[PDB]
Amino acid sequence: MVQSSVLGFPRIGGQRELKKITEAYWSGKATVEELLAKGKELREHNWKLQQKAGVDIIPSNDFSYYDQVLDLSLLFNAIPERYTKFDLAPIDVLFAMGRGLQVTALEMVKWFDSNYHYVRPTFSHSTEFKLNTAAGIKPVDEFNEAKALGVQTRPVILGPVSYLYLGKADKDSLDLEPISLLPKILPVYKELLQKLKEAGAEQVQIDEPVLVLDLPEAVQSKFKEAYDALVGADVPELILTTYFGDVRPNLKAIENLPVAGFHFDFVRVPEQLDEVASILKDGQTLSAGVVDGRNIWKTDFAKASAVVQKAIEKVGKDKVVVATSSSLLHTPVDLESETKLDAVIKDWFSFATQKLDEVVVIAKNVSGEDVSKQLEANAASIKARSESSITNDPKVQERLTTINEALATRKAAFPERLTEQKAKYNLPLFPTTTIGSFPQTKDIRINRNKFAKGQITAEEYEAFINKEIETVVRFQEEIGLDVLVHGEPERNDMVQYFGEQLNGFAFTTNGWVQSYGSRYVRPPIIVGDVSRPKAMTVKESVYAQSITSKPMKGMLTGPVTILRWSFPRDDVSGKIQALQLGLALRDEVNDLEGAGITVIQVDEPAIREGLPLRAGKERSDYLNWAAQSFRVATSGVENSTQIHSHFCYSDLDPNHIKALDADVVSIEFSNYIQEFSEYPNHIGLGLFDIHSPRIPSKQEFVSRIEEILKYPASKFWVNPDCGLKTRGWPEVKESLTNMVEAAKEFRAKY
Ligand SMILES: CN1c2c(nc(N)[nH]c2=O)NC[C@@H]1CNc1ccc(C(=O)N[C@@H](CCC(=O)O)C(=O)O)cc1
Ligand code: MET
Ligand SMILES: [Zn+2]
Repeated sequence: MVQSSVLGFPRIGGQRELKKITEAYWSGKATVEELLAKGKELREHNWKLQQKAGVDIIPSNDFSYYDQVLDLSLLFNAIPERYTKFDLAPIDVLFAMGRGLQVTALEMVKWFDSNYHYVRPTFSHSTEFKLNTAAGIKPVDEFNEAKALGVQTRPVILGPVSYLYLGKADKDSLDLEPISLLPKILPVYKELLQKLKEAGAEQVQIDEPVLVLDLPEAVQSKFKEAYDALVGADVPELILTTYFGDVRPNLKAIENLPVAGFHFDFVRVPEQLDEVASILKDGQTLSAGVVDGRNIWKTDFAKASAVVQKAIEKVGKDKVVVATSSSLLHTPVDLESETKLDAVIKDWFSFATQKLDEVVVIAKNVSGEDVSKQLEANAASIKARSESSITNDPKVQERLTTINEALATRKAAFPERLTEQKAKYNLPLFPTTTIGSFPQTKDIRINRNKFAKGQITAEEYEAFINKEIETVVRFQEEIGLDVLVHGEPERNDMVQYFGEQLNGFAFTTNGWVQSYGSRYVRPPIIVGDVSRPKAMTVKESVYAQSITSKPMKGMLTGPVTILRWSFPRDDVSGKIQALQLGLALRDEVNDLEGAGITVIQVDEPAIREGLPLRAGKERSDYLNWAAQSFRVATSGVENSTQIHSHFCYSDLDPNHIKALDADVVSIEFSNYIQEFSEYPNHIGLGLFDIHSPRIPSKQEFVSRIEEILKYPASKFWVNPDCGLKTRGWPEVKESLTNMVEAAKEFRAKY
């Protein structure tokens, strides 16, 4: 009979219990031991959930108070000195490294192309790798905890190659190649596996996801070295686990490994099956990832089963395992918590708890068990979705056909646009602006709330918001910034604010996923053809513009970001989703401009995140369609309308930037500048860091603009890295005057 397997379970709790206890711990409200007690409770409950569902292979060590990579960093001693001389207990060294100390946290990084973030493994020349008993041995201890409940588990750890390859050298050891520490770390993994074996762990899931990445040959040889060194009689069997993409270009690196088996992701790349199956040795098992670990759609049991059967056919039923494609970390906990969803819609979904039942049902179906009831219920749910008008919008379909060159091209090229814009706005050289969001007051939320419970009227809350915009615009004026923003006080998440106002979307009350730390998101879901029925942002920008003579930036989140930070449709391409969004946002841009908001900025903070993980056709089509969707949203406007675009990734492919043809591009950027020397359009290389205090001076700033001018001055805007939502009013006062005053100097040197 075919076994079922789960690669990881989200640990936040059905009621966000993990957030509340960890936050209460950090803020003094809860003891360390009450923190450990909620932990056990969460693990117990999640193990029990999986046992009761009937999952055969059940993970342990997937739990974490913060980040699983960090947990491994704590466990192997990759713990820089600075964190060590504050007498912090190791759990508190944990929290120091992740979320800093009144010392900066270690770097947060995007975990592949998910919207989960991990803590960078950081390594020095001095780093000595060892297990530490007295800190407890997390994977061993949690494996023992589950065994005592009568639940045998499979520890999950990130393998050595991936762990090293994703870490970076610390400041003090700049010249180090992390890959090179491989001899130094294998012994420690060995010893950990020895101790997991002693405890009674028979199998271990060893994550090597960097196999789905373009790897240098020199890095590929390291799998044979690493795994030759780990496998043995004194250790558990190893299931080398990959997810999120296609391992075929690295197939040679793993075709003669002494591991007991492999896992691959056949949701994201079903087509790799045949090749990866072909290299299985006698005895090695194949874990077939066929229940999506990253999206929330009810699995098609017939198609998933046919994927598993294709593997059975190549390899034999006793050597295949039905699996989630990745850890379920990236999905919400429990659909049954959703109180507001239409039952028709809810019938399309499965969250992490429902996905447990899916891998069990799928395993049974391919085992030969009659599960024809479930298959029929499932087939009925799938058939209903693919017919619903909630997904069939004939107007949007027709509008898609109208997409062409003209529709993604401005009426004139930038040099001609600049003339009409200099006349219309007559901005001074070194124009000063900001990215959109400012610090926010307590009256805000209470006012939002009162209007939500019906306490104040729409024509009470609308005035509370305009006063807050008025406060924000008045401040900028006296400060003397040239192009202004409204502060975004009417706004929640920069995506949900748009999703709620767009057809084709649904929202959850409890669909929470961990983004980083104790900090969670509740992404919108795209269920169908998207359109914009009416004005989303116009009223607030029209009000801010009516109160001042200065040009007011309207403010949009771009189509790629709305797509990437939502759960997408899996029955249509990302691309098609992005272009529907481009067209809906086009209507918004047009209404904005129509209302006299003729400066408009578009934020695409998720452009890099959606980048296909391998270079190739998929990567360059993405850049073409990512750019194309942006241009479809912004190209209907007059030559005197000024289009801005903001980015948070500093290493953003210059050519993608040029491909947008924004009048102005603002980019986080505290050489490369030269790529734009002969590109006409204007650019504000973000001159300073939005994520900390320390208000820089005239010459802090000043040195910058000369150092950047070492790029022509006719094209330079002065602005920070991002919005200031994450800061306070005092530190914002000076920064911005110091910023402006700095600009005024150059400006008044011509
Ligand atoms: C700008 N970022 C961002 C994103 N993804 C989304 N969807 N939204 C974002 O703002 N990815 C990159 C980064 C992630 N950072 C964050 C930062 C804060 C919160 C946050 O404010 N979380 C709150 C609840 C949010 C709410 O109530 O709407 C929390 O306390 O968990 C989420 C993600
Ligand atoms: C995260 S991108 C910038 C978004 C928005 N304009 C802000 O200033 O907050
Ligand atoms: Zn930004």
